[PDB]
Amino acid sequence: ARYLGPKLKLSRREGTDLFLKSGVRAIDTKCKIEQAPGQHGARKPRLSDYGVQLREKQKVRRIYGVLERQFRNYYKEAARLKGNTGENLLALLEGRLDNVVYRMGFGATRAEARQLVSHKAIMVNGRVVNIASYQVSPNDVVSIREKAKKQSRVKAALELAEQREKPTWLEVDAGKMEGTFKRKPERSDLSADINEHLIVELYSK
Amino acid sequence: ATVNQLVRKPRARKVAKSNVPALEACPQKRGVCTRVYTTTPKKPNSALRKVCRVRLTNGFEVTSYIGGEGHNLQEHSVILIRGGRVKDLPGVRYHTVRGALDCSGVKDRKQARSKYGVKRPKA
Amino acid sequence: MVTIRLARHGAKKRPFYQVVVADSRNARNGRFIERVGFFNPIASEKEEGTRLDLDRIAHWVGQGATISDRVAALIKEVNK
Amino acid sequence: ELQEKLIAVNRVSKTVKGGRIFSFTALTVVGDGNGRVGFGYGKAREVPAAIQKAMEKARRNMINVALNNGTLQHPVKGVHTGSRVFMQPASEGTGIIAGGAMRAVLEVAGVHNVLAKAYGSTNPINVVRATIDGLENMNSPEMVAAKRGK
Amino acid sequence: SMQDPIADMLTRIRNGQAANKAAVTMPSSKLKVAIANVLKEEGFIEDFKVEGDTKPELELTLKYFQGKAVVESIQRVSRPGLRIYKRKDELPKVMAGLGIAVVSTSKGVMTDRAARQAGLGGEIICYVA
Amino acid sequence: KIRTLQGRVVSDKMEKSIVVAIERFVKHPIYGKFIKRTTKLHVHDENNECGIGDVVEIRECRPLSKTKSWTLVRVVEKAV
RNA sequence: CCGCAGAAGAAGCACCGGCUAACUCCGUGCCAGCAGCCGCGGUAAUACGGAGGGUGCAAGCGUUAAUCGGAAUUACUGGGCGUAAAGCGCACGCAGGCGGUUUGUUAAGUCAGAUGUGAAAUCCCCGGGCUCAACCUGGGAACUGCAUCUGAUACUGGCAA
RNA sequence: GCUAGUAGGUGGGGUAACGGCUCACCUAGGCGACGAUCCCUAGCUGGUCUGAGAGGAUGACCAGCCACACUGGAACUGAGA
Repeated sequence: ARYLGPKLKLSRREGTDLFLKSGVRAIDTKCKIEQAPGQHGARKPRLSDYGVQLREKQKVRRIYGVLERQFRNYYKEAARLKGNTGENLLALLEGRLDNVVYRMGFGATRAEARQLVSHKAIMVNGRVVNIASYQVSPNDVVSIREKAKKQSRVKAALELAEQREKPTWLEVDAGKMEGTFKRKPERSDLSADINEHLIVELYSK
Repeated sequence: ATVNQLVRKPRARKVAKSNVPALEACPQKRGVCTRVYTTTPKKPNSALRKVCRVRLTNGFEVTSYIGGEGHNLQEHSVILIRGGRVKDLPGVRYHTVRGALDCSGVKDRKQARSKYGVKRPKA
Repeated sequence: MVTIRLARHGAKKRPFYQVVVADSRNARNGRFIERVGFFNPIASEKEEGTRLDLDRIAHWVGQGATISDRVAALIKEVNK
Repeated sequence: ELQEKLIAVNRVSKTVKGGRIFSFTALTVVGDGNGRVGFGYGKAREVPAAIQKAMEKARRNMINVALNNGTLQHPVKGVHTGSRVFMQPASEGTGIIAGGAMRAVLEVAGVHNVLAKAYGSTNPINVVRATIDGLENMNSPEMVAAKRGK
Repeated sequence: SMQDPIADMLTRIRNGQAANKAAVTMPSSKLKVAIANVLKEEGFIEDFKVEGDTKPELELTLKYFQGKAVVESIQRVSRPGLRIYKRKDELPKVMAGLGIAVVSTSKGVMTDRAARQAGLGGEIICYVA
Repeated sequence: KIRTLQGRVVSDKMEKSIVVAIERFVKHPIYGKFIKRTTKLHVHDENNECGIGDVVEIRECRPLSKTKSWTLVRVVEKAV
């Protein structure tokens, strides 16, 4: 499913925000965040092992918007390559169009970044798409269209873009609403909350 | 055994057999009913469980536990075998699924809609 | 009996044809004798979608076996 | 730097006339990025000090590596009960292989990428006692010296 | 006396190795001679001498590092009633990466490492780490 | 070149025919142990004179009688 | 591919006692019923029923049947037999399996190489083509194998001494 | 425990071709526990599924092979039924 529900309520028991309605707000601003989303359908305790072990598996899973199947499949291409299995996986996960656009400042929210690509206002190269996954690669060209240098939603997401460092492996152009995905990601510096060893144990039978 | 012994007689192989009494050939088979009975399970403190001989076409007149909240069945009626069992009854091979045919959605289990053939409620 | 022929291996509403020497007592998708070619009717730019050999379209046509109209018209346009 | 965690934690029943006699004992994890030995109990009357005293006593003694560059060079075997536990090499470009009790001791022993599996019954109490039987079976460079120098 | 010669050899070798014996003896044959070189070169025996009498016998002198020469791997592989063979690249890739494994080749008796790129397959009688 | 196959007579009585049993090393598949899996074939002697243990050369050809396809090509040696 | 209004027309299904992530309040009271297994309920049920809430999956979700896996629990890889399941009550011996030690010979087993062949499809290695993906596809390797042709003689077997 | 064109040999005949395929005569052999004979069940294969592998299971679509067309039997023309 694409969700469509109460973003920030998740934050509470996520114990992290991970970009839920970022633009003016984050934790404990006009919202009740860092609680438990139950009265006593769920409330804080010591935590189980297996809790953690499931939660973190979903941590990595949710900040791309990938379904059940997909992320496993990426694992079946990684453990088919003779290179690093850990690296490869997070490499394939960032090939999704929706993730790339957010990191070119297009969308102030992860959900919003993916809700751009939906309405016809995106394109890649001279090709028009409306597909939230694509093959994104070195020296591609991320392109805004005509009647998307016209929408007042897009502009209103450049605000936050001035407030996020933006990656160094892509050119980013907001002045003509382009930017190229000129070279491969670095994850020498995004594995900072990601322990690959954990998840790949679990996936294994 | 010795490799020379195995060359002459390779290892015996296990066989396959299941909870349903023949491995059937359906997951759901329509069987007719002989009569519904009600035994008490093992121990004199276990609650009475609604059982029934079936009148299968296979010539298996065996005994099926009947779930849900009571029933509205008649004793010649044509029911879908789950092929579960419940473990407090002795000697069980079958358990009855509900939804379709004579057996249909039990009352106030619109929460377990997948079970029993209860539609989603529309309130 | 064996003949030069084309032979779909495309999926639905994809016309990827392969020129085979194949039987008329089995089929164009059945028992092959051999491939001999690839052909695009749509003239795709993929890696080697057009092959048609020189050597077997000059040896099994020696002892006879006829080709197809696109092929006939292709002998000239690869200037073979 | 010191590494320690816990494994089991439980209680024991004994009887003395009509006793139920619950006394909180446990198994714990010891290592140091090299591996250490020790795994003791510590009787207690509360769940926190059952693991507390258990770790005191499980800090006793150390045992050395046989890895080079994060992994063992050699497949080696030992035994203790039906816990039979084997390993073999695992090349670089992999994560940390194996679940069960041999997940946690197969990190703390300085290793992060080596193959493992356990044949037979896994009896957690003594898979531990079969895993350290591999730090006596080693093809570390001193053995290369023990054919070339010796 | 012996039906599988070599099995009797190794048995009395490990049995004696552990008791740190000075030497043990058992009836020699051709092969028993040819093996004792690898044990001698890698350093597990001082030397070995065949005193031809009523019969050849191998009184091989047992070497010790410092009260040990313990070896962690052994088998009876190609032996009576189960003689078997392997080709030149199907030789065992044993521990240490430098480990040994007596193989008779098709010209002599060598070992896995040499034997490999020597083009030479053969029966492995055993395997060592 | 040609192929001639080493059999041993082990039943000669009938005129102009010798029964041979051919023992080749058959290996077990799963347990990898060689064994003698003897197999009679019916060889035609030009004149019967054999018996028991006579190594011979046979070879594959046309039949001459029913269950034939074999001839005597040479008697390596005799043992009757 | 262009235009046209208008969030409009587009969420469900199971589960939350332990294995196993995910509970409260009521009603019921070893009854009703629940239940893959271990097992639940005797009127203050995290296990039954409803409600509230919580959890996992999502245009599907859950249940069953069925096959392999886990199960190295039929074991060549990879199993036991004093007492846990298993050693005939004990000898003899035919077939079968097995053969001390040295030399000569042979090359069948065996080792090496060569050559065919090992269908297409399928796997993999490398690489493309469809708006992506699904799907489509090129070339290489694999095709573990088998027969054939020629050599090798350490071991295994035959023969001779 | 099995086998009378049964096992084999001559000479006849027949097939597109090799063959007891069939016959006349002649010999009395042949086969078998390395499992004959008989009994149960099944189309077979590339492959397929699962599985670390070995293995087990399996044979759907797709390709190849084989077999069958109301039942049984039979022949005709033809390179081909």
